[PDB]
Amino acid sequence: LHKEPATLIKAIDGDTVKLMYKGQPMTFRLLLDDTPEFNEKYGPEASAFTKKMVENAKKIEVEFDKGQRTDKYGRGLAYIYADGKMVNEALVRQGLAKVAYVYKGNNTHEQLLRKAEAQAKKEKLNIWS
Ligand SMILES: Cc1cn([C@H]2C[C@H](OP(=O)(O)O)[C@@H](COP(=O)(O)O)O2)c(=O)[nH]c1=O
Ligand SMILES: [Ca+2]
Repeated sequence: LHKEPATLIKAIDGDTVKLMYKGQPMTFRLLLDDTPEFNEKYGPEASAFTKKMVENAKKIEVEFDKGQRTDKYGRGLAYIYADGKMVNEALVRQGLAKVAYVYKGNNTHEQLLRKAEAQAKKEKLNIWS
């Protein structure tokens, strides 16, 4: 896979963010994550964690996987990096997202994320407390 440039337009919630990609505004949904909705437990914390990660970054990048690049709602489906750190992985490692929505072709980082989930669960972090 390859990392491509983007810039932050606005944080939205734990697993969606609005970025400018190839000069166009797009909402991205983070591959392989399911954060709780803002109105659910750990929802606000997940939104806050992603917001801090993308707002503080000097450089955002998006990385598409091998499969579909947009979902049925027109959201971009990618791995998002903030100063080289993958937000998709970080949310899982901190117990603020579950690994979810693992569809064939878009699962390059599946094993990396499941290893993070196992550690978050062992630590009884957040969702796993
Ligand atoms: C993460 C992701 C979600 N989706 C679709 C499936 C779900 O459809 P439904 O809306 O019919 O439940 C929805 C979940 O996203 P959210 O967790 O943002 O609600 O987005 C994909 O199709 N591909 C994906 O990789
Ligand atoms: Ca969600």
